[PDB]
Amino acid sequence: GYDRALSIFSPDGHIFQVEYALEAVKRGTCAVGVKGKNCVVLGCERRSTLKLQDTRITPSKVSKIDSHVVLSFSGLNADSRILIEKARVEAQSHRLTLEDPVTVEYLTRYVAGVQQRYTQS
Amino acid sequence: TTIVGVKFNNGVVIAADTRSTQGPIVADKNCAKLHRISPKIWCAGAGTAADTEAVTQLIGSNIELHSLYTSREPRVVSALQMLKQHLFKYQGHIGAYLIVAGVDPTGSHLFSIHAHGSTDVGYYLSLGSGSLAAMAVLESHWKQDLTKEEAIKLASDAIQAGIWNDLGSGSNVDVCVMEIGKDAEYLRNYLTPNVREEKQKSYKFPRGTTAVLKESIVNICD
Amino acid sequence: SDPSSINGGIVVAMTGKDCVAIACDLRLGSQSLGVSNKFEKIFHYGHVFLGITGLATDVTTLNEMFRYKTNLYKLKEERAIEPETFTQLVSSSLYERRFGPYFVGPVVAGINSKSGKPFIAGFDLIGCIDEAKDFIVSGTASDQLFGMCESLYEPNLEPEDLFETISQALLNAADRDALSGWGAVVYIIKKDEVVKRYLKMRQD
Amino acid sequence: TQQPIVTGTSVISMKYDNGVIIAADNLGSYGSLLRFNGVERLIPVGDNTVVGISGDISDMQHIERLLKDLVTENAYDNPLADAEEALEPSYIFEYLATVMYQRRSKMNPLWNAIIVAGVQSNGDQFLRYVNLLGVTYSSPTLATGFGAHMANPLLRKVVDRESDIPKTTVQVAEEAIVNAMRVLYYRDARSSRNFSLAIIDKNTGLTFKKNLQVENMKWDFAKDIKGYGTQKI
Amino acid sequence: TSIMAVTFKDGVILGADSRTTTGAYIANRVTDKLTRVHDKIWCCRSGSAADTQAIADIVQYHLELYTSQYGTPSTETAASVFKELCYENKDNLTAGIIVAGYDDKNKGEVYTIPLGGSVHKLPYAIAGSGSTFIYGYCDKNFRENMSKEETVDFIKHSLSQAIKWDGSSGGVIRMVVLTAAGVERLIFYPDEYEQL
Amino acid sequence: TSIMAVTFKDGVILGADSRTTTGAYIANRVTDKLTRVHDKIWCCRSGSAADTQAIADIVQYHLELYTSQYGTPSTETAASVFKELCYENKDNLTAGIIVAGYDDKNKGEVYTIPLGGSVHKLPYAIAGSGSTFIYGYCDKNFRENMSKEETVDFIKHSLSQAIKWDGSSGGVIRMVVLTAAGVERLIFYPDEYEQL
Amino acid sequence: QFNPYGDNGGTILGIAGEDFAVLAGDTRNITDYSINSRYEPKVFDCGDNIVMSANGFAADGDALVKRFKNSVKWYHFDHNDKKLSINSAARNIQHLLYGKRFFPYYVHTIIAGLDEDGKGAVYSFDPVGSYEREQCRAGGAAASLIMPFLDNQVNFKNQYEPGTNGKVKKPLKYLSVEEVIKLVRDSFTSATERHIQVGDGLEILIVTKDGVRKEFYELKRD
Amino acid sequence: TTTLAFRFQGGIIVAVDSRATAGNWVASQTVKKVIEINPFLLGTMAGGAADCQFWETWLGSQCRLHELREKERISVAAASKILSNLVYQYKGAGLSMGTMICGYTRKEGPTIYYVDSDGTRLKGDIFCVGSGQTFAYGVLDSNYKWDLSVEDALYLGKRSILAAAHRDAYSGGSVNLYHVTEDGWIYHGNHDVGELFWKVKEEEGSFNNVIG
Amino acid sequence: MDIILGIRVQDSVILASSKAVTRGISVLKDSDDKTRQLSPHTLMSFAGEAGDTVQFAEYIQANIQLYSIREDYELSPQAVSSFVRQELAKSIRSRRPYQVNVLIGGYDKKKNKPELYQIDYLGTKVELPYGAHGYSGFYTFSLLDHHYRPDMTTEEGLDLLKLCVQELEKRMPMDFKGVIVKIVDKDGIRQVDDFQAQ
Amino acid sequence: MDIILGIRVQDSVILASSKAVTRGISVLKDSDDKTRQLSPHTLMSFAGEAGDTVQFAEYIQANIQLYSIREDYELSPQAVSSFVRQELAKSIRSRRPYQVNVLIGGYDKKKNKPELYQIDYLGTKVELPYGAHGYSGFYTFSLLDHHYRPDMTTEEGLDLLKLCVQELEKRMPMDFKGVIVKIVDKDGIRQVDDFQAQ
Repeated sequence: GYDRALSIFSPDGHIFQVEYALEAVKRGTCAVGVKGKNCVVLGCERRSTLKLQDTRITPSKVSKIDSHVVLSFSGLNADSRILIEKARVEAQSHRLTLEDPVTVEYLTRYVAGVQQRYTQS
Repeated sequence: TTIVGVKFNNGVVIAADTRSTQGPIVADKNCAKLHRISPKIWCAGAGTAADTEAVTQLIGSNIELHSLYTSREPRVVSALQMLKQHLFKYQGHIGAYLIVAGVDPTGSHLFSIHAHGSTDVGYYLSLGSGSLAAMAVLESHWKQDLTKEEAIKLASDAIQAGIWNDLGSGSNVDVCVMEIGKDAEYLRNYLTPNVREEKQKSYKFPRGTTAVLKESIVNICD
Repeated sequence: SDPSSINGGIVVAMTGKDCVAIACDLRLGSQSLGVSNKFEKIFHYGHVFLGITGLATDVTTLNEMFRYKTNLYKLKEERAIEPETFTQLVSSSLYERRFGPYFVGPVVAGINSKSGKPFIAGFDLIGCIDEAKDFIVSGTASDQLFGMCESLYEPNLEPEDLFETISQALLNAADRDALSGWGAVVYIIKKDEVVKRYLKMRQD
Repeated sequence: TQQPIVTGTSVISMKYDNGVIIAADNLGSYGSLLRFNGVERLIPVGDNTVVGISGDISDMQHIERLLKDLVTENAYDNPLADAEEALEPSYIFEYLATVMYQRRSKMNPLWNAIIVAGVQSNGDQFLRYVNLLGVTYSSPTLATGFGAHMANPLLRKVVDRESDIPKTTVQVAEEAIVNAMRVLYYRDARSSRNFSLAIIDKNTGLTFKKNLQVENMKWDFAKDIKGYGTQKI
Repeated sequence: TSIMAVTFKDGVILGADSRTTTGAYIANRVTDKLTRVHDKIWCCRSGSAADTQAIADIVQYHLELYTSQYGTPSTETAASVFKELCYENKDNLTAGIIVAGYDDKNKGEVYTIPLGGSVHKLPYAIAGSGSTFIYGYCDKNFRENMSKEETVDFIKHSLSQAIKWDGSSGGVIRMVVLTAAGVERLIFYPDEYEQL
Repeated sequence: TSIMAVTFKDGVILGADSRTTTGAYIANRVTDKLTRVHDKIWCCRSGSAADTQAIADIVQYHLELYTSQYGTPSTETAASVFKELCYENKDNLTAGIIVAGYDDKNKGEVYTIPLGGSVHKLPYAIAGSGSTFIYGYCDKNFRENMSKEETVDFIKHSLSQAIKWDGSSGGVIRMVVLTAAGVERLIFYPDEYEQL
Repeated sequence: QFNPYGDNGGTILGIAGEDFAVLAGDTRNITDYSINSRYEPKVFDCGDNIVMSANGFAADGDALVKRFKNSVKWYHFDHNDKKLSINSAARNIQHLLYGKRFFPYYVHTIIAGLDEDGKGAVYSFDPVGSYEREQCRAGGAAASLIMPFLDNQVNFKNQYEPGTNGKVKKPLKYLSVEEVIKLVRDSFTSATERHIQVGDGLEILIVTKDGVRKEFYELKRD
Repeated sequence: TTTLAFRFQGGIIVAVDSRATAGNWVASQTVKKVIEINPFLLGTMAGGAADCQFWETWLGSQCRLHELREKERISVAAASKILSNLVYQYKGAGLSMGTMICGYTRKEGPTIYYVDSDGTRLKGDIFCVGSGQTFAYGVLDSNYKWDLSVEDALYLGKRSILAAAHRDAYSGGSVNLYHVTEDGWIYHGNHDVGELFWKVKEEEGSFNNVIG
Repeated sequence: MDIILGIRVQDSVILASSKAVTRGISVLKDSDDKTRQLSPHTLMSFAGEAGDTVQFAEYIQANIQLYSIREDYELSPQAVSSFVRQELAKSIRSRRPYQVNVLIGGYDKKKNKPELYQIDYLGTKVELPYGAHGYSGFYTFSLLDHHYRPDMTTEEGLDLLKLCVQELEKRMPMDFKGVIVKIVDKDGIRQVDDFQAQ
Repeated sequence: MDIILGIRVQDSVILASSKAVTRGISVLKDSDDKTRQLSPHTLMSFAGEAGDTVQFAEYIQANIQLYSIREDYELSPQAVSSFVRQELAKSIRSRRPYQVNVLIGGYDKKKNKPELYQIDYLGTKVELPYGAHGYSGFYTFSLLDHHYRPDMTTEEGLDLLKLCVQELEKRMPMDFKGVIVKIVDKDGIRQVDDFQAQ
C-alpha cells in the first residue's frame, strides 16, 4: 500500500535521495579493483571503530555471485546483502535458461538495473 | 424426402420428391420413391432407402402370390397388415416409413406406416424430413371432395414445399393417380423444376492431356 | 474404426457415346501405411464390369462371390448376364446381409449386348441402387469425385474424349485424398472392344 | 450451461410493402404441461419496434427488463429521445445480438430465439433473428422453433424474394400469418389457441393486437376416421 | 394421450382424445384410440401406437377364434388375453390399456391394464399422459350408475380438462357407448368442449 | 408437497400439506410450509426444504432492512426479491415458491415462482408434486372474489385430493388467511378432510 | 449439455488473377435441415482493397470479420491512414485466430486483394491460424468438391501437352477475369448439385487497383 | 509430415516435405515447414500447423530480441530452450509440435536439438520427426556415414523424405532442402515429388515395385 | 508386436521372424520359431493373439497336409494362400475371430517362381516382392523400396534382410531377441542357422 | 520405464541409468544421460514424465547450487534428499504434479560415508544399500538381496551392477540401450566410460 514517491526531481534537476545515497557510499570503507593481464584483484579496507570481532564469522566484503564472478561494495552493509542475493539468484537462473553462466557485463547490467529501478519506484 | 397422400372424390393420389442423401451429399438427384405393390396399390417410401425398397418388394411379391391363390384383386388393407406385422417383428430396425394407397374392390384407401409398425388412416398424409413443409400446405388447402385435378395440384404443391424448404428434399416431383374405376397412372417426373442451367464452359480436354503408362486390350469373349 | 477408411481407394464410372468407362486407383493401405500399389478394384464377368471400394477383404470376397454366381448363371441360363440383371443380383446379395453388411461401395458398368445401351449403377453398402445416366462415384474421395464429375462431365463424349474426362476426374480427386491414389487404371468399353490403360500419377 | 424450464414456442414474422408483422401464442409451457396462459411474448420497444421471444421464459423476462432499461437509458441527457435520437429497431437488435453472443461465449446462454421486427426511421422494414448461440440472419420471413419448419414454407409462398415485398399488402400478409398460426395449432403439441399479433407500419405506426384466437378450423372429417386400418365401425 | 372408460346404469362408455405425437409434433390430430376387439368389448389404447395396435390386433384374432369355438367371450376373458400379452412381454411393451365391455348379465365392466401387466377391475378408470391432471376432478365427480347423459358429460368434462393441461392430448374427443341397445360412436369438437 | 395460494374478496389465503420426505420416509409429518417474510406477505414453499428455508430466511432479512429504510414493502416487491434469488441461482436451487400478500389498495395478490426463476402473477396458483393431480379440479372450481368460507373450502377440497393421490403429500392441511383484519392460522386434520 | 457451436453451411472460393482477385460465396445460411436465409451476404469489403469471408459457424465468422475490420480502423489511426497490405492483414488475422487457440472460431477464412506489386493475391486460414498464400482456394461445406476442380482448371494439375508422351506439363498461362468468373460459376452450380447446404445465390467480389466490384447470380433453391 | 536433420562432415542437412492434412483431406501440398529463424538458425515443423508455425515465428522474435539485448547471436542451445520452456508452460493444454532447431555457432559448431510439445528436448546428430519419421529413418539410417560429401548427404536427405512421401499417406508434396555450414544455411531447392519420384525411379532403379 | 518379414528374390522367398516371446514384464523365451511348414514348398509365418496364433497355423497345416495325402499332390502357393484368406475371412465375422496375421512364402514348382503373400486377420490378401506385419513395416517398406531389385540372388536377399534387421534393432522399442531366417526355393525349405552374425 | 539403479558399497555410491529415449514407435537417442550433479559430492538420477523429468532435476540443481554459493558450503546428502522430498511432497498436491522418480547418491564428507536415497513422485523417501525405480526393481532387488555385502569395494559394486544390467538385458521387454554408470565418493563424481564391455 505504501507508494510515496521518495526519489523525485528538485528545481535544479537533481534527485536528492539518489545523491544522498552516494553520500552513504562515500562514508563506506574503501574498496578497489585492478585488472592485470590475466587476472583481477579486489581489495577492501576494514574499519576500526571497534576491534574485538571474530573475523571467522563476520561477513567478508568480497562476495562470490557465481564461481567465476565476485562483487565488492562500499556503503550500507545491510543494503548490499539484498543486491548480492538477487545477483546470485539471477546467476543460477541464467545458467538454467541460457545453459551458460552469466558474463560479467551481463551480471553487472542486472545489478545496475535493480538499483535504477529503486530510484523510480 | 417428402412424400404425401391425398384422397379425392373418386380415388387417391400420392407424390414424392426425388432426392437421396448420405449426410450432406446428394447420392441420387432423381431416384423413384414411388413403388408398385400391385397394379393398383402404390407405395411412397421414406427413411432408409434400401429398407423401403426391400420391404416394398417382399410384400409386393407376397401380394401377387396371394392374389393368384385367391383369384381376387389385392386389397390395400392386406398390404397394410403384411407390412406392419413385418415392421413390428423387427422392432423398428427396418427404417421404413411409408404411405400406402390404392383402389380395390372395397374402394379407395389412404394409409401410412411407421418403422415401428403403427399405421394411420386419413384423407391427407405426409412423411419424411419434408413432412412439415408439406403438411403445412395440406393443412392449408385440403378440403373434402376434391377433383382428381385438384388433388394432384395439392399433392404436387405439398411436395414442392419440401423440395424448396427441406435440405433433405429436392429435384423433381413424382406422382401416381389411383382412380376407382381406371388403371392407375404413374407420372414419373410429373414436375422437373430444377433443371441445371447451361454450364459456363465445356471442360472437354484436348486428347493426349492424360499421361498413360501402359495399354492393352481386354478379352471378353469366352 | 470406420471399416470404409481402413484401406482406402476410389472408383468412378461414366457413360459416353455408345460407350462406358470405369476407373480406379491402385492403393491398398492400412491407415497411414501404404502397403500395395497394385490393388485393382475393377473386375468383370463376361462383358459386365464391377468396381468395388471399401474394406479390401470384402472387396475380394464380393468379387469371388460374383464370379461364382455369374458362372452358374451362365451354365443355367446359357448366356452371359446383362448389366441391368447383374445390378439386381448385386443389390439383393448386399441386402441379404442388411444387419452385418459388407463394407463396400460397388459400381457396375457395361453395355447391354442386346440393346447396345450403355449402363452404370451405384450402390450403398446395403444395396440401395443408384442408376445414373451420366456418372457414378465411390470411395474415400467420393466428395472430390462428385466435384470433378459434376464439373468436367458432359453427355455423349466419344470414347477418346471420355477417357480424358474420366481420367482427370479420378486423378485430381485422388490427389486431394490421403487414402487414394498410388496409381490408377481406366477402362474404355465399347460393344466390340475394351481398352485398359494405366495412368501416370503422383506417388505421394 | 443450463436447461430451459418454462418455455414459449414459435415466433413467426414477415415483411410486406409498408412494414412487418410478427406473432406468437400466449403459452408458457413446462415440459408437456401447458402450465401458463397469459404470457405475452411480443415486447414493444418504443413504437417502431417489436421483439418476439421464444425459449426459456425466465430468460425472456430478463431480456424484457434489459429492453425497458435501454429505453430509460437512451432518454438520459437526450433532448431528441423521441425524435432524431430515439431507439431504432437496428440499435435494439445489435444490442441483443451482442448480449446473446457474449452469453454463449461465457458458456451461460440466454436460452432463447429472438426476432426483432420494426420500421427504421427512413421507413425501411427491419426484420432480423438471433438465437442463444449468437447466430443472426435476415430473410423476407423469419420464424423460430416449430414455426421455422411449418410457418416459413407457407409465408415464403407470399414473399419468395425481395421483389415480392412491395407487391404484398398488409391484408394479404396478416392473413398469411394468421393462417400459419392456425397450422401451428394443428401440429405443434406445445402451442396455444390464443396469441398476440403486431403490425409495424411506416404510415399507421404500431398496432398491437391481443387475445386473438385461431378460428375456422377443420375438424368435421374427423368423424369419418375410424380404426387404424381394418376396423369398420 | 387421455383415455378413460366409465360404467353407468345402462352399460359402459369409452372416451379418448385424438392426438398422436412424435416429440412435440402431432403426427396425427384425428387418431381413433377406441379399438374394437369384439362386438361389445372395446379398449382404449395409450402408450406406444405400434405396441397397442399389435396387441389389439392379436387380441381380436384370439377372441375371433374363441368365438368360433366356444361362443361369445366375456369382458373378463378379453381383459385376460390383453393381460397375458402385456405381462408376458412387459420388457418389450409400452402399452397402457383400458378394457371395457357390455354384458347382459354384468351390464358394464372396466378393466385397466397398466404398464407392469397387472389387471384391475374398477367402476371407471383413467389413463394416458393426460390422466394425471384429472385424478382429483374424476374422483370428485364420479358416481356409480349415472345415466347415459350424465356419463357422457362426465367424460366430456374430464377429458376436456386432460386435453387442456396435457400437450400430448388434444384434437377431438371420441366416445363409444356400449349398452344392450348396441354400439354408438360419439365425437365432440374443440369449439364445444374447450368452453366447458 | 401440495401448496397453493388463492385470492378472494377480502384478501388471500395460503394452504399446504405438512409432509417432508427423504425418499419414501416421512422425515416430518407436521411440517409448516407456510412461511412469513413480512407482516402481511407470506409464501408457500415446495422443492428442497434446505433451499427454500435459506431463500425465505434471506428474503425476510431483505424486507426487514427495506422496511427500516423505506417503510412497508409491496407484495410485488417481495415476489421480486424471491425471483431475483431464484433466477440468479437457478443452477443450484430447487425451490418452487408461491408468494401471497394482503395489501389495502390491491387487496390480495399471488405470485408464483417456478423452477426456472420466472415470475407469474395470478388469481391463484398451485404447486408441488401434488399439484399435478388437481389441475383439472382447481380449474373447474375456482372463481374470483369468493368469500372467506368459499375459499377455505376450495383449498380444503383441492388439497385433500392432492394429498390423496400424491405420496409426497399428507399429514394436516395448514392455511393462513391474510386480510385487512389480520392474520389467521387454520389447521385441518385427516379425519376431517379425508372424507370430503 | 450446452454446445456453444453450430454449423451454418455455405461455401466460399478465392481465385487470384494477374492484376485482380475474386472472393465468392453462396448466400444460403442454414441450420440442420432448414434454410435460415436464401440471402445473407458472407463476403465483405474490409477496406484497403481487402475482401474477407470467415465461413462455418456464422456467429464466429461475423465476430472475426468484425474484429479484423476494427483492426484496419485502428491501423489507420495509429499509422496515419497507411494502407494495410494484404500480407500484413494475413499476419494480423493469424493472431486473431490463434488468440482463441483454446476456444477456436469455428471458421475457415479466406481474404483476397493485391500484393504490393499490384498482383492478385489470395490467402486462406486454419480455424486456428495456419495460413498460406495461393493462387486459388475453396473453403466451407463444399470445399472438398471444389478444390479438386480448381487444382485442375486453375493450376492445370495432371494436365500435359498432347503428343509429348506425358512428358511436357501444361504451361501455367494465366486466367483473365472473364475466365475466372466462369470457373466460379461452374464451381458453384456443381457444388449446388451435390451438396444440400449450397445454393440460393452466388455473390462475387472482384478486387482490382480501382477497387471492389460485385456480381450476383442465382443458384438453385432446392 | 516428415522432417529430418542430420549432422555430418560437411555440416548439417535439413529436409522436409510440404503436405498438410486435416483427417484424410489433403489440405495443402505447399506448406513451408522450415523457418529461417535467421541467417544461421533453422526451425523445422511437424504436428499442429498453427502451433508450430505460430510459436516458431514467436521464437524468431525472441531470438532477435536476444541479439539486440546482448549484441550477440543467440546460441542454438538457448534458442531451443526458449521454445522448450514456452511449450512446457502449456503442458496439458493440447499443443502439438514435434520440432527441430538446427544451427551453427563458432562456439557450438553444427548443432541439432529435437523439441516436442511434451517437454522433451534432446541434442543429437540424427532426428526424423513426424507421421513419416520411421520411413525416413529406414532410408537415412542405412546409408548414413559421417563422411558423406555435401552432395551425397544432400541426396540422402532428399531421398529419405521422398521415401516417406511415398509410404506415408500423410506426407508428400515437395521436398525442401537446406545445408548448414558456418556461413549460415544454404537453400537447396524445392523438389516436387510429382517429378522427383519418377526421376529417382529411373535414374536409381529403386521403387522397383510401383510400375511405370 | 513380433517381427514378421518376407522378401521374394529371383528364385526364392526368405522369411524372418523374431524369436522373442514376452508376456507382460518378462521375456519368457528367446528362441521361439513363429512358423509352420504347410507343405514341402510352402512356409507360413505368423503373429498376433497369444492363443489364436498357433491354433490357426496348425489348423491350416493339418488341412494342407490332408489335401496333400488325399490328392498325392502339392497345392500351388497361390491356392494355399487363397485357402488361408478364406479361412480368415470366415473368422472375422465369427463369434470369436482369429487375431492372426501371416506371411506365406512358397515356391511354385509348376511356374518355377517364388511367391510371397501377405494376409492379415481380416482376410486381406496381397502378393508382394516384400512384406511385413506389425510395426516393422513402418521401417522396412521404405528401406526395401530403396535397396530392392527383382533379379537379386538369395545371398543378396539375406543381406537385404540383415539391413532390415539392423534398422529394427536400432529404432524399434522392444528387444525382439533377433530373428530366425528360412529360405523357400525349388529344393524346399531350409533354415539359415547362421544369421546371429552373418 | 527407463532403468534407474543405485547401489551403495563400502566407500561410494554407484548409479546406473538407461541411455535410451524412446517415443512411441521410435528410439530417438541412445546416449541420453539421465542425471544432474547437485553439488560436487551429490548426484541425482531421474525417470518419469517427458517434460517434468528435466525441469525438476534442473530446478533442484539451481537451488542446491544457490545454497552452495550463498553459504559457501556443501549441504550433506541427507539435507539435499530432504529438500528434494519436500519439493515432491508439495508437488503431489499441486495443480499439475511433477511425475518424476529419483535416486540420490552422495558422499557425506563430514561422516565420511556414502549414502543412497530413493524418492518417488509422491515424496516417499527411503535410504537403502541399493534401490531402483520402475520395473527394474522387480528383477534387481532379489538379485542384490542375494549377491550384496556392505563392505564391498567399488570394483565389487560395479560387478554387482554388471550382474543387474545383464539380468535386465535378458528379461526386460524393452531395449534400454545399455546404461551410463557414475561413481560418487570422497573425491567427487566420475563416469565409468568403459562399461559397454567391462
